[PDB]
Parts: sequence; C-alpha cells; structure tokens
Amino acid sequence: QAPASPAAPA
Amino acid sequence: EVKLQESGPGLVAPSQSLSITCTVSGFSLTGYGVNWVRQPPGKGLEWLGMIWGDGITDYNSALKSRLSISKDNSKSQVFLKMNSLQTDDTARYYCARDYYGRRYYAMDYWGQGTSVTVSSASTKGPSVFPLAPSSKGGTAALGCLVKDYFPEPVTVSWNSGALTSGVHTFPAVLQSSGLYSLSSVVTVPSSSLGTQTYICNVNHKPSNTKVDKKVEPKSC
Amino acid sequence: DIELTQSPASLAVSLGQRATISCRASKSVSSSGYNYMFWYQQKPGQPPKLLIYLASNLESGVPDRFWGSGSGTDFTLNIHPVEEEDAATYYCQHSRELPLTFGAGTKLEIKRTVAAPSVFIFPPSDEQLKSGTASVVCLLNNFYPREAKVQWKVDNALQSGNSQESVTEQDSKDSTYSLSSTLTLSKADYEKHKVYACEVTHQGLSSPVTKSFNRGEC
Repeated sequence: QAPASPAAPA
Repeated sequence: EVKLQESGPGLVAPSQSLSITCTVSGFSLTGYGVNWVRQPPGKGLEWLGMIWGDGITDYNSALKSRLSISKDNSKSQVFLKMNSLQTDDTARYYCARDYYGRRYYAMDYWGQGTSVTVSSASTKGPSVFPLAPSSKGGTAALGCLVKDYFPEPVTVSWNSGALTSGVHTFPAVLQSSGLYSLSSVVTVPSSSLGTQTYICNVNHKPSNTKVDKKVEPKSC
Repeated sequence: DIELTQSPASLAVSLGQRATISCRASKSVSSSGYNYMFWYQQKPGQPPKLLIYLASNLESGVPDRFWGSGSGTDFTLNIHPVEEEDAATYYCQHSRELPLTFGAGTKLEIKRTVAAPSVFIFPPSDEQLKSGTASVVCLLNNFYPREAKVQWKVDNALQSGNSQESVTEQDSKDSTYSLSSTLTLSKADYEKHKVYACEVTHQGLSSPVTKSFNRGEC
C-alpha cells in the first residue's frame, strides 16, 4: 500500500 | 526479457555537445519511466534526470540549464543531450528503468553503460604485444600487453569468450605520455602449451578497433 | 537538497561474520509512514543492483543474509553470514525530494587466511622492441592480503620512478588480489644491461622471492 515517491508527479 | 543498452561517441571535446541513446526492449515506454545516471571513474553515482510514461521530464536542478531529455515511444528509444561539456563530465552514462513501474523513484534494470571522456586529444587504437610464457607439468602464466590507447576503455576476452577462469584483466593506468596501458594475463596448465592455441581478442569501441593476437613461446 | 553520509568508507569482515553499513540522511526521508530509502550492490564492470527497497523490503531473488532497517535519518544494511561473492561496493539512495542523491559508497573487503603470490616475469616482445620502447612485466597471481612490495633490479641495480603498479578488484570466488608492476625503459637502456630481476616481499612468504631472465635467453 506504499504510495509513489513524494518527489514524483501527483 | 527486459533489456536497455546505451550508445554514444566515447570521446567529446570541451565546450562541445554530447548525445546518448538508450534503446529498450521487453516493455513499453508508455507505461514505465526511465532515468539517466552517470558514474565518474573512481567515484560514485549522480542522478541526471527522468522521463515518465506520460512524458513529464524531471532534471537535477544543478545541471538543468545544460541537460535535455526526450523519447520516442514507437522506436523504444530514450535520448540524453548535454551542452558546455567540461572535463569532470567524464563518466560512464547509464539508463535505468523506474523500479517495477511503482514510481518509488528507484531503479530495477540498468544498461551496461557507455564510457565518455571529455578531452581535445585525438582517439588512438591500442598496440597489442604477447606476454609469452617462460621455460617453466604444473601451472604456466601468459597474457597480452594492450599499450598506448586513448580514451578508456578496452575489453579483453580469450578465444572469443571460450577461456574465462584464471583470466585477470588489470585496471588501465595513465602513462606520462597521456595514453592508457593495461596487461591481461591467464594462468593455464603447463601441458596445454604445445597442444592448444591461446588468442587474446582486444576491443576499443572509441576507435572501432578489434585485434585478435596468437600467444605462443619458443623460437629463439 | 538532501545529503546521505555513508560510513565507514571501507570495511573488512571475516567469512561467516557480520557486516554493518550505515547511511545518515541530512533530512527525514519518511512520508505517509514509509521511508523512501534504497540499497544497491555494484560489482566491477557491472551496473548497481537493488537489494533493499523502502528501507526494509528484500528484493526477490536476493538471499535472506541481506536485511535493511532504520527510519527517519538513520538507516543500516546488514549482511550475515558474509560470503566470498559479497565483495563489492554498496550504495544508499533516497527519493524524499529532488534531486535524488546517493551515498559516496562503502567498499566491503572479505577477510581470508594469508595466501602467498605465484610470481612470474615477462621479457619485452620482439615487435615492441621494433617500435623503440621496452616493457618488463612482473605478475603476482592470487594473493592476500593486498599489501605487497615489488623491487626491480637491472644488473643488481635498485630501480625507482620508472615502474607503475595495477591491482585487480577482490575475486568473487577465492577473495584474492593480483598485481602487475611494469618497468619502462628505452630500447637503448634495455640493450645496455643483461639481468632483469623482480623481488616480491609479501606477509605470506618467509623471505623475499625473486624471478629473473637474461636478455636473449629462453
């Protein structure tokens, strides 16, 4: 359930 | 079967431009993002940038003014271009896929890399010389001396990759001449000298040179 | 800009014992209860290979012996028992903000029982002597530890400043090193002398071994 890297486009 | 392979010049002059191509297969560039990472020889890893599936392109802020990253989904190619090249842009340049496409901004599959030197000096293929085995049926040493090439690197195999065990290809050294030299040795058993033939294949991508060389002793 | 301080820069461990490598971040790399921290293994002539993702998750196909722990700004990579094939450089990276940064790396040396070198010597080829230079190569095959002393003699005359050494990366299978010292002379200086000698001082030898040839001899 780990979200994408915070440094990545959201 | 996931693969990536980098291709580029090997040598570039200072203040000139650099273009590298990363060719992928086994997955679509529509779904996965791809990074450029470089490694200066001796030192460690520096992240250059990323191009995601949707086309969003992220750059290292310190080099954003010199970097350009593009792709072609249909031809499975990712491109890097760097301007105003100085000597400390000398490195192996890797392309690495986004780890499992989960967007954790880590890397699973890398290419083998492409070496780039930044210098005005001209390319120069190597001279190859035998290191013939002495008058020793125990264990005997022979090799090849790969001399006066620029820039790095050279790859050395034996009998077109047939002989692998006992081989030791030494790191290159920079001679006072400003050219590179290494020796590649092999520890075979004494008996096999008269019977079986040993050939060292030497490869220098920057000069496009391929040199096979028979290594025998005797005939004084 | 987040910095990652890796320690120590290099580390020696005995077969069967434990290696502990540390990565300290200059800011927290935590978000939503996950730590955006990764560990790679790089062997020579190869690209880095991810072993650990998100601080503690073990990549499939990587042995149980490797495990990552930590959170916030303090992270560790542990190996136990250490194997021969673990001889490599290990790197940490984060993805908390941009740009992504890496540690400067930790080089892991694998300790093993003392082992002495197999010394050989090689005369300059005939075709090299044609060009006008002469290279005299001395090989020290599969030894440990890395500390070695190579002395050149030309007609029993102690040389200095005209040789260069090159050491291989630790071997994946037997944890040994190999070394090539190359003496450089001109055709003239080479033809002027007779006996060429390589003298090796290594902890695994009782006293210095010497190998030598005379110019002309087979």
